[PDB]
Amino acid sequence: TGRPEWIWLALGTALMGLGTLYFLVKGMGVSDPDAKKFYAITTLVPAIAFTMYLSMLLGYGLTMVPFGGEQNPIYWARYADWLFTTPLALLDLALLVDADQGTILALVGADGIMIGTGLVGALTKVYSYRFVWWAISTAAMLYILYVLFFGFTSKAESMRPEVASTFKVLRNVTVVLWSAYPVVWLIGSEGAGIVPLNIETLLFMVLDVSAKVGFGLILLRSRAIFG
Amino acid sequence: TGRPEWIWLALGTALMGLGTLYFLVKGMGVSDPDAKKFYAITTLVPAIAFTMYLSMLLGYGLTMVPFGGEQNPIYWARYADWLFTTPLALLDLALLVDADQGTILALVGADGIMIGTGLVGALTKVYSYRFVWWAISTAAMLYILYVLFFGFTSKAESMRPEVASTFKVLRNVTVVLWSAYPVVWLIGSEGAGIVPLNIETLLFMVLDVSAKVGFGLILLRSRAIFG
Amino acid sequence: TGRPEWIWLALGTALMGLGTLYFLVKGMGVSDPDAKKFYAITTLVPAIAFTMYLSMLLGYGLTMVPFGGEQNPIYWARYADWLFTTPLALLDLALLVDADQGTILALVGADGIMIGTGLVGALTKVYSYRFVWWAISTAAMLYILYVLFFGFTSKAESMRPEVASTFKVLRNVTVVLWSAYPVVWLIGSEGAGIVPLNIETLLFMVLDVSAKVGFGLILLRSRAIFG
Ligand SMILES: CC(C)CCC[C@@H](C)CCC[C@@H](C)CCC[C@@H](C)CCOC[C@@H](CO[C@H]1O[C@H](CO)[C@@H](O)[C@H](O)[C@H]1O[C@H]1O[C@H](CO[C@@H]2O[C@H](CO)[C@H](O)[C@H](OS(=O)(=O)O)[C@H]2O)[C@@H](O)[C@H](O)[C@@H]1O)OCC[C@H](C)CCC[C@H](C)CCC[C@H](C)CCCC(C)C
Ligand SMILES: CC(C)CCC[C@@H](C)CCC[C@@H](C)CCC[C@@H](C)CCOC[C@@H](CO[C@H]1O[C@H](CO)[C@@H](O)[C@H](O)[C@H]1O[C@H]1O[C@H](CO[C@@H]2O[C@H](CO)[C@H](O)[C@H](OS(=O)(=O)O)[C@H]2O)[C@@H](O)[C@H](O)[C@@H]1O)OCC[C@H](C)CCC[C@H](C)CCC[C@H](C)CCCC(C)C
Ligand SMILES: CC(C)CCC[C@@H](C)CCC[C@@H](C)CCC[C@@H](C)CCOC[C@@H](CO[C@H]1O[C@H](CO)[C@@H](O)[C@H](O)[C@H]1O[C@H]1O[C@H](CO[C@@H]2O[C@H](CO)[C@H](O)[C@H](OS(=O)(=O)O)[C@H]2O)[C@@H](O)[C@H](O)[C@@H]1O)OCC[C@H](C)CCC[C@H](C)CCC[C@H](C)CCCC(C)C
Ligand SMILES: *C\C=C(C)/C=C/C=C(C)/C=C/C1=C(C)CCCC1(C)C
Ligand SMILES: *C\C=C(C)/C=C/C=C(C)/C=C/C1=C(C)CCCC1(C)C
Ligand SMILES: *C\C=C(C)/C=C/C=C(C)/C=C/C1=C(C)CCCC1(C)C
Ligand SMILES: CCCCCCCCS[C@@H]1O[C@H](CO)[C@@H](O)[C@H](O)[C@H]1O
Ligand SMILES: CCCCCCCCS[C@@H]1O[C@H](CO)[C@@H](O)[C@H](O)[C@H]1O
Ligand SMILES: CCCCCCCCS[C@@H]1O[C@H](CO)[C@@H](O)[C@H](O)[C@H]1O
Repeated sequence: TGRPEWIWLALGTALMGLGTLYFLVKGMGVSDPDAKKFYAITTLVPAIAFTMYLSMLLGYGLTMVPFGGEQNPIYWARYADWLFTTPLALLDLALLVDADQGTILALVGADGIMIGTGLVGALTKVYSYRFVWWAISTAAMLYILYVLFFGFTSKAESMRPEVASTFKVLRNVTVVLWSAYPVVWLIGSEGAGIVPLNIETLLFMVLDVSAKVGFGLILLRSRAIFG
Repeated sequence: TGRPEWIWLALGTALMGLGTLYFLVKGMGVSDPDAKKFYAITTLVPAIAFTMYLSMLLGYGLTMVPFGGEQNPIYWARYADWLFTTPLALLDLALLVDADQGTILALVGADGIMIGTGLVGALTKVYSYRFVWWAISTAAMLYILYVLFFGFTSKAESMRPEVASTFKVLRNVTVVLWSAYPVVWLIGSEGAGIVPLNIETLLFMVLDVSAKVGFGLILLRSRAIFG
Repeated sequence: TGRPEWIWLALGTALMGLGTLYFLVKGMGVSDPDAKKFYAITTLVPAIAFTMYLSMLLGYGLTMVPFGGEQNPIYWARYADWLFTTPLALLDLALLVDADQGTILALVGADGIMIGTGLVGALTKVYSYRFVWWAISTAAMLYILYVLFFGFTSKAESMRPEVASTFKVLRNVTVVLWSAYPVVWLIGSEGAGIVPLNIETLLFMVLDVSAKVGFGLILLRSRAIFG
């Protein structure tokens, strides 16, 4: 406890945790080699989100950064979580659409830069600089979203209707959800202090649980994952 | 020198080093594309263990963590070593058994969580919390071992007898050896101080050399690695 | 500004940045699945070099290390950059030559050790030790270069002449360029202070831009990347 946002963290820890248990149980005895990958990728996302949120609740994933003439509390664990989970979500989309290795590598590369560059931004002591990294990170994201919206859709159009429509849903959700992140970051205590850490944490929480549990639900409950 | 455990560290450095030289020399001119992978994975394990142990001997891989109302010496390099070496050992087992990519990804994912979560546990300042991470890490391990014992055996049963029996041996050794780690950690200066750092280091040393040099010996000296 | 080497850093940031824009634009609408990988790998190298150089210019990728009875400025970001970019360059060479997965894994493994071990060397407080890690790192490099010069050439000899000769060029450039790194490091402020940080930074700059932009140019402007 202590920190006023501890509650959104513990709630997030709980949801990632149960979300994992459920996906695990649901994938129990699934032999389809293709479904397995989908289950392994999707189940690993919340499992990681769980460990990271718990680190924020317990205090480990929290550090202090001086900028703006003050010591600001920065949750680095969010980045460590995203670093490993965004690529997996990208893999799910790639497997569903049967993307070229070349484009998978670019997206993954684009993603690592986005999170890494975003983490650098969060830990920068010169207020003004935080926004530069936020722009480099956001540009990287637009590149990923641009390719997922156009390139992948075109790819999904060659799969059977169940796959095509499930991808469309997953596609619309990732574009909307992902674009919300740089916004919250910009208005939260890491960029402009237009919003308090308390709210900043609640937003990322809902944004995080939707992207990892919801996304998993949408995909795993469709037949789209079966060869 | 200095630290009373320097000797187990230097001895470990020596053994990882010679273990690498030997595996390297032994793999010299091997054309079998399958044997090569086995040699590349197995030879890389001690090569990494070498660099990490040397970092502990020289002092770099040693840090201090306050918990229990004291500054405890923590060898983080052990974790950095394990982070990269456990996945490789898992790859060896997977290649021997011809595991599904989906299960390879889950194990690797399970493994990163195990070591990462274990490293977080080692660096936590709130004594009580160290044990929580130890449980999350140990649960992750049981998942890996459960899948390697049942899932893989079943897989090996479809390979020729040389492969089947070599896997059985490797399987029995990893289960026994791996389960020893969380125990040493629990009774060592990182959990309950039932045992001194001096002994704690000697145990991990023997546990480490057996798992990386011994395991490599067992596998590399069998015909099991040949297509 | 401030640091006397800021200029070589900003110039490097600019060149990596433009080098990326150009490779991106050049790869615009390329359908050849093989060419795409080549473009994705090659374009990602400078994109990462860009983010890292910018971190050095802005000051983030700069830290201070005490050794020799003084606080020496150490640019860790160089290592973080190399950690991700050398493996990619290795992948390009591997794809051009169609290397065995086993050898790809060994080189990548050899490379991570080289950079990691080199980073450890840069951050070591005991002057004398810095040179030990420099030797372990350099040995790792010789292993990579030895395999790229002999093993790969032999491999390229089985491809069509355009591929064979482009590889020869790329091969000669990586051997010469890569061997220059441990030298600059040895004579620069990180090893023997025979050369000032100012020059040390200018050399790595030219060495870096040549290896990432030049290399990319040579490869991407040849037909060698087409199946
Ligand atoms: C697997 C996955 C896909 C990839 C994951 C990336 C991961 C593996 C690696 C990163 C690389 C690593 C090997 C390099 C680490 C070296 C290590 C020694 C340095 C670590 O520090 C870097 C951290 C920053 O730490 C900072 O935050 C903490 C917590 O808040 C602080 O405690 C710490 O001090 C901070 O350090 C920064 O500030 C220091 C400031 O010190 C002093 O501070 C005072 C005021 O307090 C004054 O300002 C002083 O100034 S003065 O008075 O002296 O003048 C000032 O000195 C600095 O000294 C430090 O240097 C530092 O700025 O951040 C890590 C950031 C990220 C992870 C790195 C960049 C990653 C890049 C974007 C990745 C692209 C990867 C992509 C995935 C490619 C995939 C390719 C495939 C193969 C295809
Ligand atoms: C490639 C491989 C498979 C993956 C490898 C993972 C690797 C790449 C990445 C980790 C991610 C990275 C990008 C984020 C780094 C950000 C960086 C700025 C922070 C680094 O710190 C994190 C370290 C902890 O450092 C701590 O230990 C050192 C050494 O002992 C200390 O010097 C340092 O200070 C410590 O920092 C902790 O404590 C700080 C405390 O500061 C103050 O301390 C005082 C007392 O001393 C008081 O307690 C103060 O309190 S108060 O008074 O102010 O109130 C207190 O503030 C904190 O401030 C710090 O925040 C911190 O708690 O640990 C890193 C841990 C691990 C590596 C991260 C979690 C990883 C997760 C389990 C990985 C799953 C990966 C799996 C492999 C997925 C694979 C997916 C595939 C694609 C399929
Ligand atoms: C994805 C890619 C391919 C792989 C990338 C590797 C990356 C993911 C992971 C590294 C692993 C990580 C999980 C472990 C991190 C734990 C963390 C808590 C520790 C981090 O510290 C390690 C840093 C060093 O930080 C140091 O530099 C900064 C900046 O300058 C300092 O601020 C910091 O303090 C430094 O810490 C060192 O010094 C400390 C000293 O403290 C005190 O200092 C005073 C003087 O100032 C006195 O000397 C004190 O002495 S005394 O008085 O008390 O007696 C002294 O205590 C120490 O306490 C610290 O312990 C430390 O020495 O470095 C990270 C180095 C590298 C990245 C790790 C080794 C990596 C290895 C070679 C990798 C092989 C990988 C290969 C790629 C395999 C691929 C396999 C495939 C699956 C096939
Ligand atoms: C954990 C699940 C998901 C879907 C995480 C997504 C995170 C992002 C898209 C983060 C993007 C960032 C940008 C674009 C710039 C500001 C820094 C961020 C890392 C928050
Ligand atoms: C380097 C070679 C091997 C086989 C290393 C294995 C390490 C483990 C199985 C470590 C497990 C841990 C657990 C289960 C919980 C406590 C923290 C540890 C990381 C020690
Ligand atoms: C970013 C582009 C390239 C080609 C980087 C190459 C870097 C090296 C070959 C670095 C080698 C090192 C050695 C051999 C020993 C000293 C420490 C270094 C990391 C500089
Ligand atoms: C704390 C560790 C959490 C690890 C989570 C791993 C995600 C595992 S998904 C699981 O993977 C199996 C392969 O092993 C498939 O056969 C199953 O169908 C699938 O559901
Ligand atoms: C310090 C750097 C240590 C690097 C260790 C790399 C392990 C290399 S194993 C070696 O890989 C070759 C492919 O290159 C195979 O052809 C050989 O049969 C096999 O034995
Ligand atoms: C800041 C983020 C920078 C990201 C850089 C990614 C490198 C992308 S190369 C690009 O990849 C496409 C697949 O997506 C191929 O179809 C194109 O032919 C090729 O040119």
